[PDB]
Amino acid sequence: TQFEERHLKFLQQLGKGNFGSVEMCRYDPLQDNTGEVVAVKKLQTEEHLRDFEREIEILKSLQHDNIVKYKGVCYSNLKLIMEYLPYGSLRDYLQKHKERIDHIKLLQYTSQICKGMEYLGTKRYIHRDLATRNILVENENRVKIGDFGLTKVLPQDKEYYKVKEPGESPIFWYAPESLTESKFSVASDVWSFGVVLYELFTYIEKSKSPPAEFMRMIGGQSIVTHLIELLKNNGRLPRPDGCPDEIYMIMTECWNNNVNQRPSFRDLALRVDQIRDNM
Amino acid sequence: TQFEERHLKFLQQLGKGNFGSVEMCRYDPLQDNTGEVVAVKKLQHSTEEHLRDFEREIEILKSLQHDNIVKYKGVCYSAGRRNLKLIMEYLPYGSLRDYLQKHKERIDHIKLLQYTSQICKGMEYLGTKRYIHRDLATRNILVENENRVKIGDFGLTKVLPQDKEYYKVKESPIFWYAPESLTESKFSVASDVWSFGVVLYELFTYIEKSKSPPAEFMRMIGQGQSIVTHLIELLKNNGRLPRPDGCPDEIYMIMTECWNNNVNQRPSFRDLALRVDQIRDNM
Ligand SMILES: Cc1cc(Nc2ncc(C)c(N3CC(O)(C4CC4)C3)n2)sn1
Ligand SMILES: Cc1cc(Nc2ncc(C)c(N3CC(O)(C4CC4)C3)n2)sn1
Repeated sequence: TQFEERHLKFLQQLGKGNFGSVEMCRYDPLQDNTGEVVAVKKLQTEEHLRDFEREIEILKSLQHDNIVKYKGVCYSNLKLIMEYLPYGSLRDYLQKHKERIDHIKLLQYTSQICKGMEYLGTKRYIHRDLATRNILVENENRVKIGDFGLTKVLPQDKEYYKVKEPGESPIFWYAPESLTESKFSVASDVWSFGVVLYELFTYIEKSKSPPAEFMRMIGGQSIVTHLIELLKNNGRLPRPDGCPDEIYMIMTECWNNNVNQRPSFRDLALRVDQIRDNM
Repeated sequence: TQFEERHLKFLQQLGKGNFGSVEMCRYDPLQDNTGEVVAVKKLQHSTEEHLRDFEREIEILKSLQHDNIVKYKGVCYSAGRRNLKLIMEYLPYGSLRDYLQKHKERIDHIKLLQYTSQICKGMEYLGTKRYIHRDLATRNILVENENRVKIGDFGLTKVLPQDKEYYKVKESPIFWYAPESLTESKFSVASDVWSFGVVLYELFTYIEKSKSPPAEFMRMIGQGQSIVTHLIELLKNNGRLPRPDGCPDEIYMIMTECWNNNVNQRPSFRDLALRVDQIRDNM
């Protein structure tokens, strides 16, 4: 399905980053306000352009209930057209609607994230950026992974990917081996999933955020250096208040220093599903 | 048991109020560091009027015999029967407020509901004596062990008149008070139930200071009038504390029913016990 620029009508900025923006647009070839609302990602380097071309093809290759839908591309620079999900990021949804979201609902979302991550796994894709800000809410009962800007394809013969990036990284979501050796794997995605579970069960309360807690535990060396040393000494995020024992246990296993001792996404889905039924 | 002052050995201050102090002492008649540790309540700078209230507080506690009520052990007079002290069992884990702040990472919703159940049973028992607590707050509940809490102070507790279901009191914990307590100083079993709703709120927020009843009410209040005036008006307009993060639906519903403006629409402590117990089993 082709998208002409001339019919792409700017409605609102959804987000602006470094090197990228996302906009709500109406695709309106009949110019009567009837056309479909879509999300449009675009660049705001040759290196960022390369990453974006690869990001488009990664998303185009994904078809899953819990992955934001690829719709197409729009050229003049390149724009990536996606389905618009009206409730926005899980991060913002949960801050807004937390008084109406119980533990059962959190475990529903958790399950769906695990299924999307399991599917990424089958393509040998490493997300690298698993955070509630990168998950989207389609409705009360469905979330989707909604950004693939850092996603890498494993080499054919290796279980990890080493990255040379000099930009800001979401370090308070990163596995120790990601921080020390820039090694990214399914196991570093599982570490990051543990931090997502933490975000959900703290209800995105600012005073309990991963950066708040890590900086409190840290107190002339970079924050990265202090964080590696703290994780090496088995410093961890604390149990969220009222977090069920089996959910805290899942988080602590995700945060094993040893990549090879972290759970599989298939196992996580099963264990989350069982906690949810048990409740 | 009579307790002689000469054998009561001060170990540590447990707490200090406007008119009172509580101390950990060893009762050591054998003066070999072997005697039993007890909690001792005394008046700070006694009036005759505070002394009268304290004598009534003593008789209230002496009349209570219940697994979830701190044990009365006896009284201690200074020389010449000048100064009354109330001797209680010492509960080593202290206030629920402090225990939960300390040990929250090891206390799940099941445990909170066990404590909640036990508070309801103590309150049901108070009810049968026609006693109104007036001060139901996690700072006034004590932790004997991981599986047992007790109501642990009766310093504001009143006996109902013979012919009425409320007592009218001629600083107060206003952020735990029922609207009719704030406007008319009317205290009843229903105003105790309102306060219990706030205890449930305290427990399910895990005593987090940014979510405390005073923090939330003051945020809702934002003013050329007393805080009490702003609070009455807020509660009249159905302002309420918000649902604690991850509070089960049926526990938030219990909280909201305890905070009905109409005294006659608030649940009974017998019903609250049943409902809390059932949520706990269902979990
Ligand atoms: C209120 C609201 C609605 C939004 N919808 C929407 N729909 C699709 C996408 C791809 C999208 N994005 C990508 C985004 O940068 C972050 C998830 C990664 C926001 N947002 S956003 N806010
Ligand atoms: C660490 C610790 C242990 C405590 N134990 C204890 N044992 C009995 C009583 C009566 C008591 N009190 C009365 C108190 O003023 C408030 C609850 C009403 C503390 N404390 S206290 N702290």
